[PDB]
Parts: sequence; structure tokens; C-alpha cells
Amino acid sequence: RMQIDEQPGNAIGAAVEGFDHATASDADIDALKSTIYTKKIAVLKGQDLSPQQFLALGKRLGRPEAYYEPMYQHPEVTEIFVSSNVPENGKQIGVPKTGKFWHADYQFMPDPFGITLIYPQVIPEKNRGTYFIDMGRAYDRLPEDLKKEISGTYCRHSVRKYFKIRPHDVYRPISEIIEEVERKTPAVVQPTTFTHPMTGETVLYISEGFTVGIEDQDGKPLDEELLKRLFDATGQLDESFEHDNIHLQSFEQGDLLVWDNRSLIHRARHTTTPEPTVSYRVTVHDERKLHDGI
Ligand SMILES: C[C@H](CC(=O)O)NC(=O)C(=O)O
Ligand SMILES: [Fe+2]
Repeated sequence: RMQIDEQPGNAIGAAVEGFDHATASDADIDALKSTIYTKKIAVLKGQDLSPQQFLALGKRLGRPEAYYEPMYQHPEVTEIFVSSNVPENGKQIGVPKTGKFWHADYQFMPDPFGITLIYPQVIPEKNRGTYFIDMGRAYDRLPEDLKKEISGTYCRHSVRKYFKIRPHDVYRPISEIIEEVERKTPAVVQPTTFTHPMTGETVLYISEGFTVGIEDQDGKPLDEELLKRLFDATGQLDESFEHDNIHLQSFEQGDLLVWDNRSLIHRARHTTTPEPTVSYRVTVHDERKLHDGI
């Protein structure tokens, strides 16, 4: 039935053939999750699923959690995060072109989930994909001066930079929305590096989209150049996307991307044209927290 073909050596990614979430065994799920923690990306091939079946597939990997802002939610399945620029019956479903920035999912939240699932529905014919950076691999290749400078430091993550304007936000003062974002989703504090509870790797838990500051042990803020140097060194400032840390993951019809939300930061690659693009997303919590300090 299920057959996992991992990429050779330390290459990122792994293809999964003949996977049926309804008939997959417990050993198939454990082996798949083990591939996600080690190969970071698991591409399920030939997935023809309804929105209800996509949620049932995500339930096999963990406990799904719906996005906190309801305008992203699928009308039928509230646990499905919808990124869509294609109206259905003239109504806007989801939010158009999400995640066009380096980030980890729910990084700005106090308890991020460990597994992210992406099921593209409408795929533009050419320049479409998703960039990826292994922050565990990025920390290992950091310069020694940066490793010891961030030792014992903390980082603050906030969605204040890419919080999308909601339909009911029209005609409201922009400072009224800013204070609402800082009230409902205040900046969370995480250690700059944590230990992956599944693999034991040291993960540099930062992202240009969500990480807004860096502090030492006492919470005393450090110069924001330290964060900018970390973004530059890991490849999050390369607008050409030719950095060695950057991996471009494309997909065909029927692919279902399941990747490690602890180690990986990602960025949506969209066309420079108004070409239709629809993607469904399910995000689940596994048997452990983001790290053993949460
Ligand atoms: C703000 C952003 C959605 C968007 O780009 O509109 N949130 C996430 O990506 C997530 O953490 O799930
Ligand atoms: Fe995302």
C-alpha cells in the first residue's frame, strides 16, 4: 500500500505513493510522521480528497486546530485554512494569496502546532510553489560569532506585520485594529533556539515575517541588527531565492504537502500575474509541544 521514497542523503523531501488515509494503518502513520520529522517534507501523491476527507487525513496525524480568524476558514469545514483568489458563486472563500513572507505557522501564537498540511486545489501552470528553509540546518551552518551571540537569548514573535485586513474592518481607524491585534494576539516569547522534541536538533526559531525582536536572559532587548544578521545569514533576505538554504518545492495536481512546522520556515511563491490559485490547509498538533519548555 503506502510506499515512502525518501530523498538520498541529507537532501530534503520524500515522496509517498499509494497513501489512503481511510485505510492507512497505525504503522503507516508512525512511519509517515517519522519521515516528516527527518525528511522535513512529505509529498503525498495522487490525493483526490473532499474537504471533509482532507480533514480526516489530518486527523490521522494529530489534533487539528482551526485558524483563529474566521475569514480564513472553509465554509463547510471550519478546520480548513483556505488561500484562494477564485470566488465561488461570487463569494470570496478564504483569503487571497496568504503566506507571501518567510514564517512558521502560528509562530506568533503561544502554542504552535508541529505538522502543517497543504492540499493545493487550483495550481497555476508555471511559477507556483513553496520555498522552504530548514532552520535546524540553517543554525548548524551559522557563523560561530552568531551562534554564541544568540546563546541564551529569547525572541518575540508577532503577527502585527502581516495581519490581513478583515471585511468588517472597513471604515474603522487603523489604530483601532492595531490595538485589537496587540490585545487578542500579543507578542509571544520563545527561546531563540530550542531542541526538536522528535529529532533532538537545535532549531533557530526565527522568521522575517513574525519575529519582531530579540532579548537576552533578563528580557533586555538587543539591537535589531542581530535579528537582521540572522535573517541575512539564514537566507531570508535573499530576494533572488538562490541561497543554499532555500529549497523550492513545486507540486502537481493531486499532491498533498505535509511538512515539519518546527524545523521549517516557508514562503508562498505566487505568480506575478492574476492567475487563479487555491490551496487548502490543515494544521495539527502531534504528541509533543513546539519544544519541551512550553
Ligand atoms: C498571517 C498569516 C496568514 C496570511 O498570510 O494571511 N498567518 C499564517 O500564515 C499562520 O501562522 O498560519
Ligand atoms: Fe503558511
